[PDB]
Amino acid sequence: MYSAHMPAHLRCDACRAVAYQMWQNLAKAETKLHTSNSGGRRELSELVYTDVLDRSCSRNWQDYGVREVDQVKRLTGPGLSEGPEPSISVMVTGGPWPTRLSRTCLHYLGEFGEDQIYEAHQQGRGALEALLCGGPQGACSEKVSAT
Repeated sequence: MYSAHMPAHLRCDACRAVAYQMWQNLAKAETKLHTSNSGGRRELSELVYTDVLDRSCSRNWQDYGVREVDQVKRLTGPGLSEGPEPSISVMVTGGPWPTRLSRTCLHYLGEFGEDQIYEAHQQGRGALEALLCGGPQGACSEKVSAT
């Protein structure tokens, strides 16, 4: 409970949480600023998408928490369920989790860059998640790379 790092089994969940909140914050800014709809997209200027992304990591992360599911700890919250869940779940929020999620969020900005993240956002929520979390070495990779 003392580490500021995200536990290893939770890195995929954390990555999906970050991708979801980056997408939400950019979409809300496109709406708030009445961004023009040209060519099927609403495109923020570079200063604005950079500011929105950089500040998204400073959000209140009290909507994410840790629960036990089939005897293993998992992180959940907005965006991490494909639909509503049939059964109640009890999760613990706060404590170390906001510091851990904000750290993960800020490090993804530096790893991929705001320009590249915004371009993936324009292709959709799924493309943003694929950029940050997918492919042979992402936190959500489904490939057992040969070693």
